[PDB]
Amino acid sequence: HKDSSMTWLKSYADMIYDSVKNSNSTITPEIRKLYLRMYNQYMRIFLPIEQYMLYDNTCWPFSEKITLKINVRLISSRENQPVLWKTPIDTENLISIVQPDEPINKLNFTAIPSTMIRLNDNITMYRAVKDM
Amino acid sequence: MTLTYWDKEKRMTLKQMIQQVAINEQENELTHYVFTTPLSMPTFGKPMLGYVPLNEVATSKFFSNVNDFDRDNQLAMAHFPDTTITQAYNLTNSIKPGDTSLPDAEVAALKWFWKFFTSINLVRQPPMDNVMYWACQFLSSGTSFLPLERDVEIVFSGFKGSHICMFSNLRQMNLSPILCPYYDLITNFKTTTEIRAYVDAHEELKSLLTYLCLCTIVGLCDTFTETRNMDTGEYVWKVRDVVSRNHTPAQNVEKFCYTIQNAKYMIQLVHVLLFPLTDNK
Repeated sequence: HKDSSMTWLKSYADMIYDSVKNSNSTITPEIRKLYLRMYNQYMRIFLPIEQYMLYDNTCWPFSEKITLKINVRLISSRENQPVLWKTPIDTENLISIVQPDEPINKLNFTAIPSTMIRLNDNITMYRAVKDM
Repeated sequence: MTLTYWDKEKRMTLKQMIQQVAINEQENELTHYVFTTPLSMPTFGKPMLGYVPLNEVATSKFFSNVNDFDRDNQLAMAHFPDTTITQAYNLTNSIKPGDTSLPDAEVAALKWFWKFFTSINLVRQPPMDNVMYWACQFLSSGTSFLPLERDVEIVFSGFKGSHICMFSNLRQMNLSPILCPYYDLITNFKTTTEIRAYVDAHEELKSLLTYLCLCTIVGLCDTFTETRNMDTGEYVWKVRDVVSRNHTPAQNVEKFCYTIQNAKYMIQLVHVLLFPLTDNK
């Protein structure tokens, strides 16, 4: 399903300096030290706690049992078939509609064409021939 | 007694060692390196016989970045265990005017050391980030050799600033009948514990090699700046983040325009004189 995957990688690699250099971040906060190390060393290879058990001795004498992964679990789409969402009713928290200074919000928005995903008006009226 | 550190004004190397500041910073570089047997790599079948000096023109020619005249095997008279040394520390194979040689242990130690220094560009010395790590390790934690867990900056204040003259009154400084008993201790198979006791006690060589590792890092770093407090003759000069932003020697011709093979000399130096402090092979 090759894709914006690499572009997404590069974007998220960029969207951390706005977090690891400035304050007010999800750095929580030690990821700073770990990420600064990883960015400043170039020599060590950082292996999660599993792989280190296998990388024994005969390579780069520069490594470390890294841990404390960043928590971002992203889903993967199936084949070209589309995706459906089942917007919920149960929750514990809320999200804001238009900025906390104003009433009614209006998202004047574009539209899709008809040469894209079409519109069928054919109403399926029959199963097997008996129903006729 | 070691040398009056000159500035146009005398010194005793002790004021000039308590003159500085070594202050740490953020970004713990949890990157504890490991030592290494210092790769003596001695060999060649073409020596220079005669009276080769071994103290002052020796140390100057080798570590003062003076003429890079190929500075080769001339020390190769450090193999051949039957050579001798005359008290002025002239290494020879024929003591001419009835002059006397030193006792044995002294000879063994001195030959050991210069033997380690013989033939650089055939030595396979380790990359320099690690040697910077060990140097700052020593001069920060002391002779205990705990890993850094941080990073360090060095700053000097008030010198009639002449770091070139620092390197100079190095050029004029003797060391052999200062570090002889130390390598003597390492020759007859003592152990880390007692030699650490020794270096703690005597403290004449402690100050010396503190200064020496300091000078080599300030000569091989590149995060270096200087300034003169223009109200008096007093330079403050700093070197910032010594171990993270340095991977090769320097060429900024504003601080100390340092060549190459003498730089690998210097790293061999700090390697081979910090060797006996640390743990096993």
